[PDB]
Amino acid sequence: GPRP
Amino acid sequence: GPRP
Amino acid sequence: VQHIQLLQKNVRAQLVDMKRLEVDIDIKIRSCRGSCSRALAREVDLKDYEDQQKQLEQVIA
Amino acid sequence: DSSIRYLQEIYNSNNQKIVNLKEKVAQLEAQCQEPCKDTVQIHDITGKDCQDIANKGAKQSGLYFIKPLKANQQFLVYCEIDGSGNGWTVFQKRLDGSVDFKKNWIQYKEGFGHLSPTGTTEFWLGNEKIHLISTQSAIPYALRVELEDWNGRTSTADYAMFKVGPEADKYRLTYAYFAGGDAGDAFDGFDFGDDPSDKFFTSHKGMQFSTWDNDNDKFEGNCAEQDGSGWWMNKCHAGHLNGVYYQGGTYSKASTPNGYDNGIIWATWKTRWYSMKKTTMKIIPFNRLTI
Amino acid sequence: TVNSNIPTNLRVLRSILENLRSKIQKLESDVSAQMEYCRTPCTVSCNIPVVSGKECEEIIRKGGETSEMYLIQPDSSVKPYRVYCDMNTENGGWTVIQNRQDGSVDFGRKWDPYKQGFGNVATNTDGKNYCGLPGEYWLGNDKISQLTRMGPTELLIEMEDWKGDKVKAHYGGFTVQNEANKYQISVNKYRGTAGNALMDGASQLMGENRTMTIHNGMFFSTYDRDNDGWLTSDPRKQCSKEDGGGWWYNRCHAANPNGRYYWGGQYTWDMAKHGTDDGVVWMNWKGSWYSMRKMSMKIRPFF
Ligand SMILES: *[C@@H]1O[C@H](CO[C@@H]2O[C@@H](C)[C@@H](O)[C@@H](O)[C@@H]2O)[C@@H](O[C@@H]2O[C@H](CO)[C@@H](O)[C@H](O)[C@H]2NC(C)=O)[C@H](O)[C@H]1NC(C)=O
Ligand SMILES: [Ca+2]
Ligand SMILES: [Ca+2]
Repeated sequence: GPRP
Repeated sequence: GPRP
Repeated sequence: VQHIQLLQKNVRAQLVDMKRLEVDIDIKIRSCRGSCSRALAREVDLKDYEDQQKQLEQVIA
Repeated sequence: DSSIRYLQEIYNSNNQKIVNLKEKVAQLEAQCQEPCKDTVQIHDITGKDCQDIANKGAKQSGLYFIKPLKANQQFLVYCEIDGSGNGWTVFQKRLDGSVDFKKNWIQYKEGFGHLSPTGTTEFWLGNEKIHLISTQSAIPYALRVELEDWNGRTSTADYAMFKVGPEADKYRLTYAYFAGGDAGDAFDGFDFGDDPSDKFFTSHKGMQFSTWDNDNDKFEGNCAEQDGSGWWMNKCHAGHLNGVYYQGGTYSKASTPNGYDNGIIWATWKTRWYSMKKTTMKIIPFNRLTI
Repeated sequence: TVNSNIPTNLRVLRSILENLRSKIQKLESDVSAQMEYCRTPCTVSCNIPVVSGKECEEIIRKGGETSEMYLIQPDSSVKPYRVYCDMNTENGGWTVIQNRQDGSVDFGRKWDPYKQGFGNVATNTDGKNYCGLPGEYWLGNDKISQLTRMGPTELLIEMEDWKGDKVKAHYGGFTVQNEANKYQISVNKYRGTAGNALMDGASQLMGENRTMTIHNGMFFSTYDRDNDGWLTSDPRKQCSKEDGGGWWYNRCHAANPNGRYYWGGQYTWDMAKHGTDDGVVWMNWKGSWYSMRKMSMKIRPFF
């Protein structure tokens, strides 16, 4: 998923 | 076969 | 005496590892179905891992 | 009073058993990388036809790629090598009636069915492919028609200078003479008895290919549509190798939807109402049946 | 102390600890069984159809109207290879480049297997001499490029959940570059119901988080070859690792069709090997934590  |  | 607080930390590390291993082995078996003669027919038990983890939540609190 | 720490001993026994289990799981992963082993394999040897491949050093019968002179790209065929150096190019095969042979012009042009290394599948190679193989320079091709009934008997039919014309000529079946065989010359026609014109109107010598969507026979209606096949129809046929597969062999007029024989027939060997169990059409350069 | 009560926490501790040992023994027996089944491999007998062409599209125009394995030769320079063809779905002529339905093939492989092609193209239909049913396979990054640079090519991504619902992801233009350009993907002209995960990203993300999940214009990445848009120094912090396997990753995905196959559908972070949302994921339809039962990718000329 998204990697902030 | 043949036709009449 | 003592040396119990480390053990409840130890079994917490195993239950999160074994549940992860249960799925990992399940995914790595069904992958030999298109490689080997036959795949080992098995059913996943996630409820038993989850209920035992909830059982230790009463222990810590 | 150490009832505990004993639980740590089993915990250390568990962790050690989990560590080595992951190593065994990693070993299992390596063996589960291969795909399923396919028995069907294409041989590396290629050439003009199956005979040219047989001359190169091929021994066993199986699936091969061939590329004729005037062909755009290579295509797969089934080659029959008998060990004597003979390489037959099979373009038609019938065994069980698994493949439907009621196909259109494009399907009979390009080809339908399946090709097996063992030679146990039904197929039609395609009129365009047969034409390109047969019309190769100089040396003509010899057609061999192998027939097998339901009793176990086998009969062969040989034709010299076998040629299939281009698409512009509607793939015309042409040959010089009937070479021989116990199956008989059905492409010359057969005297059925219904009319004195039967022998003339059942001949396949110099006849164009016909499907249900492309009519090219010498009949007012459609011979290929009534019989449900793709064949070099006249008015209509004496030999019908692309016909409907009837189980058992003997079929009556009641089984036919139209009222005219449409099974795999060869009038010179069997009766009009008898379908063959096995049918094979294969071609070879005509210099191979020499010396 | 008078009432130093509970060794119940120790009795419960022992009950769970002994329960794990039985499960370790259970998993030991399951792995050891498959080690014996893998001495002999699975066998298929896929007899090649007579009709050929440059792709599953040229076959249906030549007369191949049944959904099965076909032998194609895109160019005279390249060796002919086997591919599954969809002749029934939307006029037919679809060249299957990816297929997921069961869990019979591992999709966490190196750069080489993704370059050449892995898995099973097609499996036998019972009582038939031909292979009519498709299997799980990746066609190969080398085979797909060509199959997109021969002309205008459209992409169809079909997926199914674990209760029967079907959605589609269709793209008008689809091109993948060669190995020299690290197999860079290009998608345009979206149409469907599944959600635009390749061009737009995940729907439940705002700002930069959605932007870093865009697949359009990203390079191919396997667990031995780092090519994702994730700048880091730690070797473990890669998109191909901790996720499925080889895919056009960014930071990291909005869609992961080459992911780990989870049974049932619902999976969580503790079930995942590294904690991240690996598996057959399409966020624009079900989210990050749901694995799809079926997932297929197919290509066709756009004339
Ligand atoms: C991008 O996401 C990050 C991380 O948030 C995580 O992912 C979200 C989609 C959601 O699932 C959260 O529950 C996860 O925690 C956001 O980071 C924020 O950072 C601020 C300041 O450090 C902090 O208050 C919070 O931890 C985070 N979440 C907020 C504010 O909701 C970040 O905001 C997202 N980016 C954008 C542009 O919205
Ligand atoms: Ca006519
Ligand atoms: Ca990177």
